Amino acid sequence: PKPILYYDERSPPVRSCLMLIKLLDIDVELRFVNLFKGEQFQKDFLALNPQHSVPTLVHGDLVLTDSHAILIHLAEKFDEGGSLWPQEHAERMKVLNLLLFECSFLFRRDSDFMSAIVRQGFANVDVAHHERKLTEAYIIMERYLENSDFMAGPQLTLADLSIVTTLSTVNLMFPLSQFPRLRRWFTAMQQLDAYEANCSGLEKLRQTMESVGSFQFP
Amino acid sequence: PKPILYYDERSPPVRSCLMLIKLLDIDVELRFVNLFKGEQFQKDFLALNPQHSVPTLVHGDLVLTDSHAILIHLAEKFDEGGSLWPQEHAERMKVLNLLLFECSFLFRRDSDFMSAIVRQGFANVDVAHHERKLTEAYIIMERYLENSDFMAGPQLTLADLSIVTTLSTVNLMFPLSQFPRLRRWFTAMQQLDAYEANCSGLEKLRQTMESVGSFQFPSSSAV
Ligand SMILES: CC1(C)CC(=O)C(SC[C@H](NC(=O)CC[C@H](N)C(=O)O)C(=O)NCC(=O)O)C(=O)C1
Ligand SMILES: CC1(C)CC(=O)C(SC[C@H](NC(=O)CC[C@H](N)C(=O)O)C(=O)NCC(=O)O)C(=O)C1
Repeated sequence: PKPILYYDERSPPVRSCLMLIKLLDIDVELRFVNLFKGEQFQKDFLALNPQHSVPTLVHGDLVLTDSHAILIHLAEKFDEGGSLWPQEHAERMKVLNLLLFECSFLFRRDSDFMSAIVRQGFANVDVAHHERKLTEAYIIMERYLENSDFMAGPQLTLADLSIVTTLSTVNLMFPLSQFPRLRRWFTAMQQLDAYEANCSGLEKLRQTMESVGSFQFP
Repeated sequence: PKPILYYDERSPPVRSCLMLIKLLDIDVELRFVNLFKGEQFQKDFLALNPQHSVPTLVHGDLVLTDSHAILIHLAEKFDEGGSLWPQEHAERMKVLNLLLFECSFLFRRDSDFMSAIVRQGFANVDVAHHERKLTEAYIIMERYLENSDFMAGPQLTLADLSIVTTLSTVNLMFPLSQFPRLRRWFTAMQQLDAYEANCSGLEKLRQTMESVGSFQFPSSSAV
């Protein structure tokens, strides 16, 4: 049966999966779960994913509850022989390493920041604190890009898809003007056909944040 | 070339790799990085890992900066065809899925709690808040173990090694009395020879945390 993606396109890790679906032309059935209404706490979704998180993928009997597992799974089933998830071990480990960096460091810090706005109101967030945490992520990715057109090497991989959606979200608040490699990479990413799938949810997140946080992004 | 593991055994994700190294009898050179003295900010280590995090593995010219990639890399190179990182696609996806649960949810929440203690002192931490966050993680893992007999399936996998080190760290603070499957599973993990690689760093974490946080964990909590 075709895969099913439970999703809220405001979420960075959802948008990474939407970009891969568009890049690989995967026929998928989308099911919207409204996180700001708490629809992730509906009893049947919680039964499916007790982490109450999106993206969640149901593909046959397989239930994946993390965008990085979904990215890898979809590339393995639908892009065998592709370069997005390279077959050579050392290259695949480098892509895996950067996907985990996205989860563990970039997304963690952006999520901490944005959740603080949601839950405290923008005016009550220590923006300087989060600016330092997130500028440090920028600095790290700028080094990752030294002598490398893309995050994990010379070609576009799953790591770029994961990182670009969160990066574009950080960039709602903090500009890339100080990071030339990272700003050129982001411009290049924005020229992908598949980047179209990031646009709609990023703007929806911008609008939802500004409403719930009682503020406007620079 | 022999793998080099930059490590602080107090760190849960370090201990998961140490468990795999002992379980597979991998010869690895250990290089200590004292997180509580800020040695992860020495210029040479930042050059190697700009996230200034342990575990960091150097194996040949491959540099891995996340425990879950290290676990997968070491299983592929030293447990080829094994069942820790299974070859069947759906089974491997389930292990990967739970490795990411440990990264995204359990460790995130345990790290947030313990970092708050380090930065604020235990008496200034909203312990009730973190108790809610972490008990929710217990509930989730109990549900996983209601469906299977290990975290990602019927056999031991990398997911159990990743999850048990953080589980044991959470359980320094919060008891497992109300969680029978998780107690049964935890007791089974404690029977593995490889669990020795978790016991020592866990105790050092307990002692350092009590010093820095000016508190004591409830001795009755730990299983
Ligand atoms: C305010 C903001 C930006 C806060 C967020 O964190 C997100 S992302 C939505 C979130 N999804 C995950 O946390 C999955 C992370 C995994 N590592 C992965 O799939 O990669 C989510 O579902 N939250 C719902 C909840 O926790 O109840 C966001 O969209 C809004
Ligand atoms: C107080 C406590 C428990 C806080 C912690 O978070 C840790 S773990 C040490 C930490 N390592 C990582 O964050 C790696 C996470 C990756 N997803 C992975 O490898 O799996 C670390 O190195 N911190 C140093 C720093 O950030 O400066 C801990 O040990 C202490």
